[PDB]
Amino acid sequence: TVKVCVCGGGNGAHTLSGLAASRDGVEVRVLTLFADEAERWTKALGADELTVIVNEKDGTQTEVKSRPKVITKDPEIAISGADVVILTVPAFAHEGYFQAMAPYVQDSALIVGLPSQAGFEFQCRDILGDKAAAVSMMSFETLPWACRIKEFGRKVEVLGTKSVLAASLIKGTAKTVDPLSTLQMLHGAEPVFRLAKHFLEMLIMSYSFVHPAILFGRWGSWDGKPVPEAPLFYQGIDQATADMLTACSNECKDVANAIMAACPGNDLSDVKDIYQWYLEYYHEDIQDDHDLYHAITTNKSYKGLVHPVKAVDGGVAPDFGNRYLTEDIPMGMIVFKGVAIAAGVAIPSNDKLIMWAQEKIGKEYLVDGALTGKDVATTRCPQRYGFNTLDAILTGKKHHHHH
Ligand SMILES: NC(=O)c1ccc[n+]([C@@H]2O[C@H](COP(=O)([O-])OP(=O)(O)OC[C@H]3O[C@@H](n4cnc5c(N)ncnc54)[C@H](O)[C@@H]3O)[C@@H](O)[C@H]2O)c1
Repeated sequence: TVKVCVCGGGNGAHTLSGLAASRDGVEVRVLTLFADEAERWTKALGADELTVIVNEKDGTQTEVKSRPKVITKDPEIAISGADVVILTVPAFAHEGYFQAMAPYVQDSALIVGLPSQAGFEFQCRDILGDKAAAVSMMSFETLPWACRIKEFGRKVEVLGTKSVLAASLIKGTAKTVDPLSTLQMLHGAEPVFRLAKHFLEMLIMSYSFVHPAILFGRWGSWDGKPVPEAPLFYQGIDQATADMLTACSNECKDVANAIMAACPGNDLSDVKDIYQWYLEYYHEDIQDDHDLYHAITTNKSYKGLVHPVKAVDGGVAPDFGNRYLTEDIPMGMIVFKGVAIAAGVAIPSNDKLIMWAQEKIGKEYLVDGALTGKDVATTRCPQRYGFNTLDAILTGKKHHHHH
């Protein structure tokens, strides 16, 4: 019997729990720490089965029904004896789960982020301590499905599923269950999983600069006058915004080349141009592909998507404060900046977007080119935990002097 613990209670947690518990020879436990969310789930389900509805390529639908072993808020019941532990939640909630699992997790456990976002490995090392050198750490690029809850604790719907997906791995001293084949078994036929070359490859290929750049391109020098309706979002960019994206992508390459030269034996060669990425994955949907401006604006998958807005005098105005900036900056752009400082590489285009975005949400992280901001302790940069060198970033070990 393979024992699995799922952490969370949203769209992603509903889908994963239902599919995994339907497999022969698997036992599933659910843990959530958001007030009394676990008691609410148990009461709504009762004696019935959980249902997952899957939309197929034909136009037909398939139903899956199962029942988990236990749903609780107690970490002693959920974590003890588990072979795999998987986190599927927004990034600001990760700190709480690492603290709760610490006294109960076994040496041979496999810890997975689905999705991890940026700074996942640094945080795990700080909280678990010496134990972090025994276990293994696995990080995925994004969520496997597009999904939404229909009825709390009872029903969830899958709108689509990716064809392929990739993940990185750091191995410890203890022997675990095989990472690639075990994860494939839980999900089914699709998506087909593969392994990436390095964990720092996965970190920077996040392209954290994308959404902040699109918002800056349209509202950067706004005078304060309203518009008739909500304008297009990806398909509404200008040539100047396209040149901004190219410059930020070039800076990602400069950082990767500097690490390989200073620390031989670390393979970061699969880090690529953003223009190369678009043509490899979106080829069937693009009408005209001769440059980056035409590749984005003529993409069929971006049809009809608009900016977030709100009602004002004589029209509409941009609505800030959702999650485009509150997650992508402290859990993304700021982490990349910390790595660049340690390598000694300047990044002027990335710096400009950071200073503008932090002011719009009322926070402070970067001051005069240094990480000394008022809210610096709420980020995931390596310097926050005391990892100040490239050797410390790679291994997790700190240097000591001798008299
Ligand atoms: N759902 C999708 O179609 C989709 C697609 C691609 C990527 N993603 C990404 O995957 C991640 C997870 O997606 P999701 O839709 O499952 O998230 P979600 O919004 O549905 O998750 C909500 C859950 O998070 C926890 N939570 C929320 N606020 C909390 C707080 N104040 N304190 C403590 N816990 C709190 C609760 O347990 C809650 O049930 C997100 O980062 C999202 O951007 C989602």
